[PDB]
Amino acid sequence: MSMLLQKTLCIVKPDGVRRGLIGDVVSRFERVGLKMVAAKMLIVDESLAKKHYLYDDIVFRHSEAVWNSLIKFISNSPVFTFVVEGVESIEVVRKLCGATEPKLAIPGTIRGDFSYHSFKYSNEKGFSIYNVIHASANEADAMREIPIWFKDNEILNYKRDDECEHYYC
Amino acid sequence: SMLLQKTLCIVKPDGVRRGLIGDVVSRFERVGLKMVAAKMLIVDESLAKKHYLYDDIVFRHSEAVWNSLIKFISNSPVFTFVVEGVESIEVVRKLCGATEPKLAIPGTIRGDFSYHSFKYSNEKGFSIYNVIHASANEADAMREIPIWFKDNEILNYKRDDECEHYYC
Amino acid sequence: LLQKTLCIVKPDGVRRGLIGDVVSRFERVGLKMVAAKMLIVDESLAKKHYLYDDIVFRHSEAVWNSLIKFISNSPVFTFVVEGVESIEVVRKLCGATEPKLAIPGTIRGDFSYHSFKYSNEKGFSIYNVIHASANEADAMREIPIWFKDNEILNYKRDDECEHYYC
Amino acid sequence: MSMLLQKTLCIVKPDGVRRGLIGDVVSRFERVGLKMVAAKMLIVDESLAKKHYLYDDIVFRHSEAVWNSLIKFISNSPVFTFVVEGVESIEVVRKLCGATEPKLAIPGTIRGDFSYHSFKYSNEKGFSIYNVIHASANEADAMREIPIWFKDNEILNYKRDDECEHYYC
Amino acid sequence: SMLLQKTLCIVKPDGVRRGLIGDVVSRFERVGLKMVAAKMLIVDESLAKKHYLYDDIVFRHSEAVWNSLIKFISNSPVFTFVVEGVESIEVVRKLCGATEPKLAIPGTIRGDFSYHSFKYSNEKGFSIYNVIHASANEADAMREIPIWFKDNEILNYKRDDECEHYYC
Amino acid sequence: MSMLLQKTLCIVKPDGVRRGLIGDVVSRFERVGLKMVAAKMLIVDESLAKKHYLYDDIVFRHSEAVWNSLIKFISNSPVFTFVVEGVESIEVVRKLCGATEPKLAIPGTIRGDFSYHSFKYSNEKGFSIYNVIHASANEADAMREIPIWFKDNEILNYKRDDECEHYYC
Repeated sequence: MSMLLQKTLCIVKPDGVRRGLIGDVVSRFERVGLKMVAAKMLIVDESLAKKHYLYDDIVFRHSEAVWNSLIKFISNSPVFTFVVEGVESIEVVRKLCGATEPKLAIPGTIRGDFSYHSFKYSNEKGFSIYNVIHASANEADAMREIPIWFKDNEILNYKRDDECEHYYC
Repeated sequence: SMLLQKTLCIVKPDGVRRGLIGDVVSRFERVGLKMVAAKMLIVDESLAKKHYLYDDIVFRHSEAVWNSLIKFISNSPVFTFVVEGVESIEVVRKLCGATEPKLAIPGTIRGDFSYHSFKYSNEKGFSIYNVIHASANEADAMREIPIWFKDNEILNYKRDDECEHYYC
Repeated sequence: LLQKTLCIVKPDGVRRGLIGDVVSRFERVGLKMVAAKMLIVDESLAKKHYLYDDIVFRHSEAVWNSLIKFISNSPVFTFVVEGVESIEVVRKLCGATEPKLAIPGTIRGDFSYHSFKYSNEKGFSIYNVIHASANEADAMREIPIWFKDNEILNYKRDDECEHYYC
Repeated sequence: MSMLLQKTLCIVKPDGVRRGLIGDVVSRFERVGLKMVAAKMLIVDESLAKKHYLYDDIVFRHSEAVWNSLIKFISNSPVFTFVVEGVESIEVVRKLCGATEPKLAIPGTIRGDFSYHSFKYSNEKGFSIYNVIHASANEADAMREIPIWFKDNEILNYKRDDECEHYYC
Repeated sequence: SMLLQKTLCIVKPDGVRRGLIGDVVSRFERVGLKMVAAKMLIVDESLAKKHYLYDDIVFRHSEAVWNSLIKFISNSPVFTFVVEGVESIEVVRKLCGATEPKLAIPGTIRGDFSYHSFKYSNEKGFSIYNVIHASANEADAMREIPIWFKDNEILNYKRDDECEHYYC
Repeated sequence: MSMLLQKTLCIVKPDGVRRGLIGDVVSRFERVGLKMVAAKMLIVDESLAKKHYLYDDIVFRHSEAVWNSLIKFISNSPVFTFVVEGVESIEVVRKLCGATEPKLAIPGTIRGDFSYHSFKYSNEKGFSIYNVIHASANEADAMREIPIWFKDNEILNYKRDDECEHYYC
């Protein structure tokens, strides 16, 4: 009904997966009242990694080296990918993940509570930052990212028992 | 000490119906604040209208805002309790986080357990459902507490960690 | 099959800041809180909850006295829990009366540990965090002692359909 | 590879999903060291339900009414299905779940902590037990159940960071 | 009182390398047991051979089990600590759960944090990795404690909840 | 060995110890990925307290009254002292601990989650602030503080199983 209802793509990254953090992550979203409407576990291949992190954009905004480092992090590695639905969910999910850099991420956030290392370190070592989770940055990103990971028939429609407390009935 | 305060907290109908009473109380016990009063009740219209004063809310907000506050809590279960400690009113405000769940910082009661927005609540014609009420300030705590609790329902006892918070 | 059962966070529970922890255990399995109040128990009220004639027969005057001394003039948190066969379920979540023996996972097993041998030696009651009504009759007796009829709430938890079925 | 290494099929049932318990459930398994090797969320149609709850198995072990109840409970309702890998994982998963009947499930298990209602009440009402989770009862069930929910390419091969502590290295 | 006991605990190298020290300590603090000593160290071969005595282990089990225990803890990090309480030895055994993680009941340390079996450990030629060690009985605690701690490393102090466990 | 790897001294103060908070505190550090590399529990004698809180250092930054109240809080009382290693750990530990004053300390942090009282109240009562934990303020304090509590051979070298997610491999 309302235009404020959004879906956002979330990925528990390989660092997160290998550390056994998928549950901890999902609970955070379930706990505030956000609804999981799709989920899959997969090994990401190069091709899919290249659709998710677009060369043209990442190179425009950062560098080819940053893009290489994102691709190497995620390619041929396991991820847990899911879609979260709710009132202004893109913004709220950004709020819950915390700052991109775990060193700066505030305690209480996913990144703040589960990771700590710094961009300065990751740049020195020539790796991407390992910051547990990806979340669609904004509306245009979510509209692009979701269909890359999910077919339309993998987006589920149902009611959480607490729906009336979040959407009103 | 003049610094010792009591504040009134209410787990609102949304927190109750969601089974969050325990979760909320633990947040306060865990920092070292003391529960000195508690009761559970269905709030009647008349009690609702005393907690949320028409003249106050209207002035600071509007009639639609007051009405939706009354509609939310009236004929609905709440868990009401009083908390004591050093500058407790402020501390409690800090633990609850911002009025608007969308903005409440993770780590806060509202940030961890709710998420929706004033923008959404204004569109649908409902109050924000933000889990908990806490007295915004001292004059409010003094007015609100006697509304929910008789003087003989406020407890005096020592928490075992009292020497760590009040000193001994 | 729907039942109400009387629970009390005892003064050790209250003084250690465990009210929330205890309440959460019940809310988490799906049980509904339908009454709550906090108070200082006076001897008068303590002697009604722990009946002399009952406890003396079943244990002794010393034991009854220790019970009375434990709660008299101390803070408790009392609440009523509702659900399908809740009395037995609450018993299960509390664990054995004796913390030493209570199984991890249970309220008593997780939050306390001392033994009956120790309490007999010191002349104190067992401090085991929580009271829960032992059976149907004890609850029908206990609830009215702590709560008036109008203090017992009727409402729907949002997860009700998962427990009572709708 | 040891013959003791097993995969088992788990489902967070519609009651668990509607209650926002997915994360809580997964965490319990990640926390002991079991490894998630596949996951998906879907609305279960009747035919998939009838593949998972086989008419002949359920009517042998129980009754036709119970089969219908099992089907009515999961059909047209969301589930989160995943596969767990580890040393003797089928037994371990069953221990983690606790007794089929939540009323009897020991505190500390998934069913013990997150549900409480009984068969007596389930029978009286005409509904299946709402017991949060399904886990494969034994090796033969796990072998049958997995390909029902997952294709071979959706089962993942990776190493958890704590692997050495569970499998040895 | 002769019911008051001290017991020796060790977060084994699997628990240390997995970051479980805090998780384990909390389980003990939460029930009311008191931490009265703590040290972290790399266990040298010689100290390992004092904690797991050849004669005891070979008699009950085998030389192969003993070797495996020594290889598990030698030149590896551990967190050792001593817990005090009313019948603490028994209570600590209960909180740890069964020696074999596969059988360890959920709610226990070993039941919540580990899961593999003796069958597997025996097949692979390794010690069971079961997170924690605790003295099995009073004789063992009396033996094991002075092996890890000097008398002056055992602390005398009051927990704030003392009166709920020891009485006052 | 990147120069960004740091060691920092932490102390659960007598308030945290007497309250049974040691476990909860250590967990916050382990959970983000920081490594414990030293630990001991001891009764602090007056002499040790004066080495740790330096008269001249504390007098010029606060006052004499404050130094006295720091000495009295810690002397002849139990502490649990430990060393944390990780990338830029000094800053990270300070982020996790929160503001010196519990009243202001933000929720999600050790101090904001476990204490609450104020500098106004502590000054008024004549006592130190009771704030659960001490962490080294900077590289220099850390360098000075560690050897006061630990001898060189009490600092341990080993790998956390998640090391590659934090340090890379």
